[PDB]
Amino acid sequence: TALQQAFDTCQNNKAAWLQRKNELAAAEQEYLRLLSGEGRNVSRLDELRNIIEVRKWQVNQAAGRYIRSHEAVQHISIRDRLNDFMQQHGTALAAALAPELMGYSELTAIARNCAIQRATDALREALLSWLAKGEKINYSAQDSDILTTIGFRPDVASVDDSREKFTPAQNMIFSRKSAQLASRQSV
Amino acid sequence: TALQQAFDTCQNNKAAWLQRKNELAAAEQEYLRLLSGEGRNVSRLDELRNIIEVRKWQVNQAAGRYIRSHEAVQHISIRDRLNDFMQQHGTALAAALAPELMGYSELTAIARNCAIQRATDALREALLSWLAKGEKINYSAQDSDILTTIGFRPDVASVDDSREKFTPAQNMIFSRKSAQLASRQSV
Repeated sequence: TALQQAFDTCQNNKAAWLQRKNELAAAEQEYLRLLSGEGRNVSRLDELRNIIEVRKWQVNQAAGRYIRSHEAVQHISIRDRLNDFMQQHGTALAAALAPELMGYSELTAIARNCAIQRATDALREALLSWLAKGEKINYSAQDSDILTTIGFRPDVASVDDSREKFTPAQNMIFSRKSAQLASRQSV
Repeated sequence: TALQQAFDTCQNNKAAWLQRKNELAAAEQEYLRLLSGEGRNVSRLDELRNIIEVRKWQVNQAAGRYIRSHEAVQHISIRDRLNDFMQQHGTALAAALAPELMGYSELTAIARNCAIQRATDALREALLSWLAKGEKINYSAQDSDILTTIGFRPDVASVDDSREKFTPAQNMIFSRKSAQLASRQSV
């Protein structure tokens, strides 16, 4: 059920990110409408600037969380598909890559990890040969639906909103401002 | 036919290493027998010591060449078995690994490498799992006899005799010594 929980967590993260962008855009458009108005309302303009910038920070945080969740679910799907395919064809890969992986026993696990490296370079060569052959690759039909829903990569809007970085001090003052925003809107 | 060529190269290299080591053993035995005798043979002792040194250098070079040939033939066997198994199960590999390798041909070199590293380390955890549960490993059916002949690892007499790390100047002066010794034994 790990795949299902990863998938629906990614789904609700996507929904939350869309909602964050929705009221960010709404706040921006009504703020520029207020700017176009004849009313001075200097305090109104300042606190709208505060609202829109904290909403931008919240949108960035939501986009980062969604990107992390998408990466996590993609990694989990890769792990499960590689694992059950590996169980399906363990003997084939074993026979193919044995001359360095034979006789694992224990060997202090220090000669064996460098042997694993000396086998994974060969696996990298295998993938290079496959990819130079250049056939068409499709998703695994066992769990292709969830991967198609989440897509190959996060949307361009997410990465565009996650370009800039924030210092820890900025992060915690932003969290405090978000908490005060929630407190004031609750009342 | 490259695998057979590598196998016969390894065979003749190890035969040359064996003949070098037995010649060195005979030379050292003759030197110690002469030393045990009462004959002065000061110049004879010096030239026998020179023969011992050049035979030791030749044994080291032969052991290094045999180790290199064994590594080369093992790598060739890895490549051949890998190619056969991968032509067998390319579709299965693609289905298992797809969620992280789509559209590589249009990706730039940076994206190329970043995708290759993720493929390699995903295969890394896959191999760690296989090696963790760890069943009994055997040779590939097609090339079992060659692996039996060459062995999983080179003999300890090869590895312990290649730990001198002679400098290049030592290498070429010893080559000159071997050349002049061959010239004078021919006469």
